[PDB]
Amino acid sequence: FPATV
Amino acid sequence: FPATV
Amino acid sequence: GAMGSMERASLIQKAKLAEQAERYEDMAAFMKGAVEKGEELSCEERNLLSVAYKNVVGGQRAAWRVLSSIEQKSNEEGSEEKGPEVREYREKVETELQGVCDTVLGLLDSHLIKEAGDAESRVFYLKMKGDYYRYLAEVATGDDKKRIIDSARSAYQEAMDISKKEMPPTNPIRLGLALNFSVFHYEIANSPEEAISLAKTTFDEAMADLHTLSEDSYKDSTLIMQLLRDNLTLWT
Amino acid sequence: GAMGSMERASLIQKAKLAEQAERYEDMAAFMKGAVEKGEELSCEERNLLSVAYKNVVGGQRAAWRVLSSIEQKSNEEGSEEKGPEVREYREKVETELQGVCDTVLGLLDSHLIKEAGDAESRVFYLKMKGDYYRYLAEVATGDDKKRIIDSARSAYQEAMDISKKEMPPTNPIRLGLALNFSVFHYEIANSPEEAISLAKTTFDEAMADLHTLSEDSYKDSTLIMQLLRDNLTLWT
Ligand SMILES: [Ca+2]
Ligand SMILES: [Ca+2]
Ligand SMILES: [Ca+2]
Ligand SMILES: [Ca+2]
Ligand SMILES: [Ca+2]
Ligand SMILES: [Ca+2]
Ligand SMILES: [Cl-]
Ligand SMILES: [Cl-]
Repeated sequence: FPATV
Repeated sequence: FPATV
Repeated sequence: GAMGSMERASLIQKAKLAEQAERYEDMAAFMKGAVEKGEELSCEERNLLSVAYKNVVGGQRAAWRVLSSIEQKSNEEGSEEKGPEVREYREKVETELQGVCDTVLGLLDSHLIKEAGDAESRVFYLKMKGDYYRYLAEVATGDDKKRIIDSARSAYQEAMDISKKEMPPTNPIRLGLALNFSVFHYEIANSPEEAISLAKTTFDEAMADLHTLSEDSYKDSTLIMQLLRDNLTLWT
Repeated sequence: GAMGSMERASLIQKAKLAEQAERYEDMAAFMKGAVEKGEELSCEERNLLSVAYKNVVGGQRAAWRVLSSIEQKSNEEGSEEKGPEVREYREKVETELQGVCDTVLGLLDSHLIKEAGDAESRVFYLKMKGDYYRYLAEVATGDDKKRIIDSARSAYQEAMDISKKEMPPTNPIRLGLALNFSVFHYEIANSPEEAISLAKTTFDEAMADLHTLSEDSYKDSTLIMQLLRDNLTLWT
């Protein structure tokens, strides 16, 4: 999964 | 802490 | 509200303790209570709110994905019938997840967004609105899926418009908004080219402004820039 | 009971799904529902019950320790007064922990222990009784602390007596009982020499019986033997 903040 | 199961 | 009798300052203090103890459900309940006092949140308090709910919903999302994968395998050809239990339990987790998202969206709508006049706060809250609609979109399959996706898009877009007008290209909130909206494009909106273009443009415009920053600000901005680069590497 | 309308087999199936999803609170609730159906548990089902509650109470114990350490530091000389919040929140976590322990002890008393006639099941349940009294002892400070400690001791002792008569010295349940009772001696009963003697004797008697075992049984027994050795290394 891609990075989120 | 010591090991327990 | 359950926390109606506790002082605002005590709720904030206990949220910080809950964080230290990795008690994120408690942390979220304390921060919900703090929001419901009706006063605006500080910068630190916004972070606490975010951290609490991110951890709660993050655990739910991970569980949902595990269960969804099991359910998908059960519906493959030659898979033995095991009854309604997988679907039922996936549905249970899904409903709990949706409830958390609805709680967060409710706090934003009553009344965090409307009282937020400074760019940093308004962008922070609109980003969160986009994020929690995004989480709802991840599990949506019915006749409201398109509307949920559009609700996420609309919140992110309003946040983007404010951020570009009012914040420097290295601002951490602006960067994190772009990171997440880029992920929305890739994972939710079936727009990988838009995702890639946004991440690249964001990265490059931040790079060009780093020279203005102190050591401490530089650290913050470059951390998020590396997340943009990580996603770009994943996608290209 | 909340799970009264769900089939026993469905509760077991969902406990296994909850385990895969790392949803241990759900797992515990499913297994409580299964126990409350009134039938004896299988070997596999005993493991599920154990795993669920061990993970739930383990998280509570970790949180309690964090909060207790903060509280201890607040009561040091020259530490600034921060009000009742640390104590209150430690008390909240403590009460929740005690509630989980009381739930487990209640399942054992109604009616798992009394219906358990085979050595493996009876020892398993009495070990669990000792464990959950031990967790209550960890947080006890009042006029019942001695009685809680003695309740743990008594359960462990009955389990030990059965295990020595009825099970080989390599049996995993027997080994795990000895491991935990040894920890009780060291950490709860202020008897480190008894702790060390028990761990050593257990280890040595298991070593001498390994030659009787298949590869698979050998793996199980040697894993727990290594935990005994680890504790011995910590204590000597
Ligand atoms: Ca007040
Ligand atoms: Ca649903
Ligand atoms: Ca292209
Ligand atoms: Ca039935
Ligand atoms: Ca107490
Ligand atoms: Ca000695
Ligand atoms: Cl369910
Ligand atoms: Cl509290």
